[PDB]
Amino acid sequence: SLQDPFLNALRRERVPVSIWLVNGIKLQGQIESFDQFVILLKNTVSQMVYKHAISTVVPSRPV
Amino acid sequence: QSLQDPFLNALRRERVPVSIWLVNGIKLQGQIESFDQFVILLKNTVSQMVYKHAISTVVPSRP
Amino acid sequence: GQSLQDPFLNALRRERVPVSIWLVNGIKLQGQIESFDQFVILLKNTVSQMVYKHAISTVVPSRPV
Amino acid sequence: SLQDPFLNALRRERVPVSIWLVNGIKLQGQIESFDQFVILLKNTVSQMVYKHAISTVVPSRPV
Amino acid sequence: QSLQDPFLNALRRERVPVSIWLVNGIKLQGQIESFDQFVILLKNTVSQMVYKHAISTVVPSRP
Amino acid sequence: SLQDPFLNALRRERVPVSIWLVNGIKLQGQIESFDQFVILLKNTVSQMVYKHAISTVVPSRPV
Repeated sequence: SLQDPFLNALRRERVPVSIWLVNGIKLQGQIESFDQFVILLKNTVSQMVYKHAISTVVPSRPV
Repeated sequence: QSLQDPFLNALRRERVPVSIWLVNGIKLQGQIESFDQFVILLKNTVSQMVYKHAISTVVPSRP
Repeated sequence: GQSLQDPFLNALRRERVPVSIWLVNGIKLQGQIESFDQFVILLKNTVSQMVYKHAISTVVPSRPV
Repeated sequence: SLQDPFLNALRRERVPVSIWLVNGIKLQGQIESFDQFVILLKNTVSQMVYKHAISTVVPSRPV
Repeated sequence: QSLQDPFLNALRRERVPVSIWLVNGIKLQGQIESFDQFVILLKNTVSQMVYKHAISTVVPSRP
Repeated sequence: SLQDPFLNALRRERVPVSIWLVNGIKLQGQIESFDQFVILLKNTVSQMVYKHAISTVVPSRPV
């Protein structure tokens, strides 16, 4: 798995990401947590995003 | 299972109202009655069955 | 895993409750649940049509069961 | 499996069906053949349809 | 297995031009070079990898 | 099976790719790495792309 170190680094370092969804909508926030199926995106509000609904995870700055 | 399950369980036991957004953009509302590997039973006017595969985000109305 | 789908659909079926089945594309199907398996739901209306679970967003009863 | 007898009888009896796609498009034709993942829709032209792209299979007449 | 494989193989061996419609409505064109459980390699000006999960229909330019 | 040699060939040769998403948005960059579920695409930043959201991976130069 490359997924787990990619997300885990962005979570340890508290990097602001943009999570684009498969319908077009972008979301922005810090990655509070994740597991095999979902990512907890902690923003103004902490929301759970299903990976199946995600197209790409983009760090706002080069880490 | 180690983020998704306790997130959805905390919501279910505390009976917190949630916004469940589908991938097609619609926003369902209500309280989580129960959930398994595939579906979430969401209760409001009736108990409706929502397939996880059709959900983008789950948004708790309080932390 | 199965625990919940089968009892939920069976309750509607046995009680012949009219359901709205919403598709992920926003189209809404209507009718009675005639049967189901792991992947499909047969929805009886003017005809018995086969609906793929993968294309279903929500199953919504018409009356509070 | 309920799927196999449903499709098999529409094929044996050569019933014209109106398959539906998860994007909106409807296809019409007879079911020439199928397996676990695809259905062969025989029309003016034969085309293989992936089930994952199908929402519903609707017979044009009550069989 | 038994419909999808020999269909995509007869297309590959006979080098028949096909139309691969995606679920988003785009029509890719070209010849099947190879395929496994998940992807189809479609050759035209280059060889592009098309994920089956994103395909609605495969339409051969001849029977 | 075919994915790996395809992506590895693009990666090793550092061939720029267009990755089309199922929503029709096109991403661009180099392939850094990939696992069973994701492709790390390096452009201005290293972004993680979910395979489930990809329709087609397209090279810019014929291999």
